Amino acid sequence: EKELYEKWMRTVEMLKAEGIIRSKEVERAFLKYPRYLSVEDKYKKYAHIDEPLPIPAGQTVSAPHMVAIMLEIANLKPGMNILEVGTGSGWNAALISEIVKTDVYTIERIPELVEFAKRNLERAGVKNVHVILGDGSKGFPPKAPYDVIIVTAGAPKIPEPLIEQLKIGGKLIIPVGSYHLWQELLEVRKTKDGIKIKNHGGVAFVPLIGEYGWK
Ligand SMILES: Nc1ncnc2c1ncn2[C@@H]1O[C@H](CO)[C@@H](O)[C@H]1O
Ligand code: NA
Repeated sequence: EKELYEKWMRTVEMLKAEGIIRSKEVERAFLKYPRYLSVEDKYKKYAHIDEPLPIPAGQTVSAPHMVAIMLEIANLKPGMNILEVGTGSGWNAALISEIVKTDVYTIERIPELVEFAKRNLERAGVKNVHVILGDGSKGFPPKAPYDVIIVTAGAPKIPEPLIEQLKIGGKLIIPVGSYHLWQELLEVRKTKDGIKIKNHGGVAFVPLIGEYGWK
């Protein structure tokens, strides 16, 4: 326990020292919710290593540095209305909730993972994260519009529904690529002057499967 946390603290210090974690907000979220709380027992021993890890149903939880990079790009603030597409283990959602101090909506298409995430969240005492079973490539109309939409699965293109559901001045962070498993991390800003896109380099995420994702 405290041992796992000590290794985690070292990982957070490393991410901070190397300029990956750049804000006190993201630093605080990482320190409150260590990744070991979101993986199966057999992988907890590796939760501090900056590498992706497997989770149930053939999916994965991203490497700590990638989760940090995406949260920093999001420039999250308390009170924001955030939608995460691809709950997985629930780790990222927990982190987001610690930063925005309010209800966070996250969508997962695999029933087994919806259960897995809910259990992890409950065990960690999280209450503001709301896990919904469904096809997140269609976003989540009930609580739109969103300040930021963070997609943790790779798409073949930018899903229109996610753009429609963004507040003006908001942004969509999503991996887009012509390969199911190898993508480019895009920061899609919905500005008063139109869509502005910043490419943040190559990444490797599981595919976003759905009506507006991969078949
Ligand atoms: N259309 C989708 N909606 C919600 N979650 C999805 C979708 N496609 C893939 N995922 C999920 O993305 C998660 C990645 O963090 C995986 O657990 C995967 O099942
Ligand atoms: Na996660």
